[PDB]
Amino acid sequence: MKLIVAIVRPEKLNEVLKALFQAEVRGLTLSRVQGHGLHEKVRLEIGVSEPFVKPTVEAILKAARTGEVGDGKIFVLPVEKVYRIRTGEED
Amino acid sequence: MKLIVAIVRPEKLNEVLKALFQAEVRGLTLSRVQGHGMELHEKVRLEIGVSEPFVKPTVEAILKAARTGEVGDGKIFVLPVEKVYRIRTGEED
Amino acid sequence: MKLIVAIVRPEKLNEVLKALFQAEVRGLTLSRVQGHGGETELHEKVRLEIGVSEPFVKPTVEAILKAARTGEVGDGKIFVLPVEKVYRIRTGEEDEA
Ligand SMILES: Nc1ncnc2c1ncn2[C@@H]1O[C@H](COP(=O)(O)OP(=O)(O)OP(=O)(O)O)[C@@H](O)[C@H]1O
Ligand SMILES: Nc1ncnc2c1ncn2[C@@H]1O[C@H](COP(=O)(O)OP(=O)(O)OP(=O)(O)O)[C@@H](O)[C@H]1O
Ligand SMILES: Nc1ncnc2c1ncn2[C@@H]1O[C@H](COP(=O)(O)OP(=O)(O)OP(=O)(O)O)[C@@H](O)[C@H]1O
Repeated sequence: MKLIVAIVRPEKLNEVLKALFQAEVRGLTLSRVQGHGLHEKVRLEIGVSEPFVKPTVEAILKAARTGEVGDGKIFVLPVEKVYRIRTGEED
Repeated sequence: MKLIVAIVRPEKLNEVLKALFQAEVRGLTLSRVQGHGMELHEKVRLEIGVSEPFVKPTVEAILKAARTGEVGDGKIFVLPVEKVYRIRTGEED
Repeated sequence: MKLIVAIVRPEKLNEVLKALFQAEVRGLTLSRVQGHGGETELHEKVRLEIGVSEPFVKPTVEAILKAARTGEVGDGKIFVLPVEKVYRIRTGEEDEA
């Protein structure tokens, strides 16, 4: 499991979400943030299984790019364990 | 130390905070977020730094308190932490 | 590659940002959060998220430790998180170093 943290432009969020959904990546959490490369941005936090890391990264790279300074970055973090609250079971 | 990141239903936050307190967990950071499991739903994100020996009990406290049994309950991620510093004193870990 | 997460007092943000800028650390993301410490009811804090290369970990941590301190309970903490890889969206460049 990996946790992907991506920072994108607010005006590209809808496009990014659509790309993610099409890539079959539906579990995600987002929030409004401010950043410096202060400007308003959107932060996506996505926990994915190993096979979904690239698909997720690519969905965002392609959908969030505008070619102008401020497009954002994508961090891939290691995750030791993940638990599903509904069942109280690990992974 | 490890960093616990839990996404729970807003209506379960109080129960979770109470269980964490009973489990001797005091240090925590939280914020409001939106999530998908097209339509985004309001959730609350808790971020808790906890030392190895007590990660399990802390996770268990959250799991028990945040569950409803219905889809939408959320998840708990346990991330490794390379180093932790206390800003008040500057001390490592 | 590391992701530094620092939680500081809102009244110390400007100082912190200045120290980071001076240390040549410009890339960062921040948001407002509510927190409780191991010692005293939540209080508002500013959470900074800073992705840095290995050589910039010490300088970044040092800059925050200097600027955000007051010596009183509530000062906050700094978490240095391991990062497997980082991608720049505009250039498509990836870092792992
Ligand atoms: N190092 C970082 N750590 C945390 N967040 C960052 C970092 N760099 C950028 N961000 C986030 O991404 C947003 C856009 O930065 P971007 O990566 O687009 O900056 P640039 O200056 O356009 O690119 P670069 O910094 O790679 O030259 C920033 O406003 C911030 O929200
Ligand atoms: N993989 C994920 N990455 C990041 N956040 C997630 C992920 N999965 C779920 N979440 C967060 O938890 C919230 C609730 O998820 P939900 O409980 O709907 O997960 P499911 O896997 O879709 O259903 P369930 O896990 O309950 O069987 C989501 O709205 C989101 O905020
Ligand atoms: N273990 C933790 N996990 C997540 N967030 C924390 C943790 N400890 C502290 N915080 C964040 O830092 C803020 C200030 O903490 P404080 O500085 O009060 O820590 P303390 O350990 O409780 O006090 P001190 O570190 O100053 O002796 C808290 O309100 C919270 O936002």
